[PDB]
Amino acid sequence: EVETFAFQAEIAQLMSLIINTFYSNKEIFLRELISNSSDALDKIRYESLTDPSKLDSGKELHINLIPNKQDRTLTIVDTGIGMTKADLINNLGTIAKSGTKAFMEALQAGADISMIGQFGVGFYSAYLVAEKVTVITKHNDDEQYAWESSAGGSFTVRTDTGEPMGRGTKVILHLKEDQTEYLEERRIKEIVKKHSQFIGYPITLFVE
Ligand SMILES: CC(C)c1cc(-c2noc(NC(=O)C3CC3)c2-c2ccc(CN3CCOCC3)cc2)c(O)cc1O
Repeated sequence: EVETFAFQAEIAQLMSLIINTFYSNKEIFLRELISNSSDALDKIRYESLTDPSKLDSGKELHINLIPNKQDRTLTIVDTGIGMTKADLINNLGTIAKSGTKAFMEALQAGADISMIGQFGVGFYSAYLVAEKVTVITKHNDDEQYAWESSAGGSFTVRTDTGEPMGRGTKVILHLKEDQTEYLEERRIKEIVKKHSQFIGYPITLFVE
């Protein structure tokens, strides 16, 4: 059973802007996703300070970057707190309506797309490079779910029957045909070094 939902209008508008605006500095998507993973990792770590059993679903806190040139996907995996079904539906655990409004207002005033993270909606920068994004997630005591959208105003949510994750979130970027540079080891390394040097969890770049 797959449920299909409409994005709030403001979010659909932001996604369209991201997809259709000319902007060459697309590499910022990766910093935003790694930042999100870091925040989710902070949260499970904090909760584990008073309830160690929350780590029964996995003690290692890290981020993996997995390029697949055959499938044309870049996958970012973390072992953070994970999202519930409600989190996914409610704009991936974010106050995206108010964030997206302010961001589009700032862009009107002369801000640039790279500042998206300041408005709490950095996730949507994924659409700079991806034609479709799948988010697979698992929170303690809830089921594993898959969220997916190719923009166009809607997203789906379903119970995921793929490889079980202990706990955390996997973001699978199905890259646009002209954005395969983000599957190359040296390019990814460059971006991580430039934008994510002070992330406090191990980031492992898989090779093929
Ligand atoms: C799909 C995006 C949004 C995403 C979410 C999570 C995640 N898993 O559990 C979570 N649940 C959370 O509560 C974690 C934040 C602690 C999150 C999460 C949700 C929203 C944000 C965006 N923030 C939200 C607030 O404003 C700044 C950006 C970051 C991570 C993640 O680990 C990686 C990601 O790329």
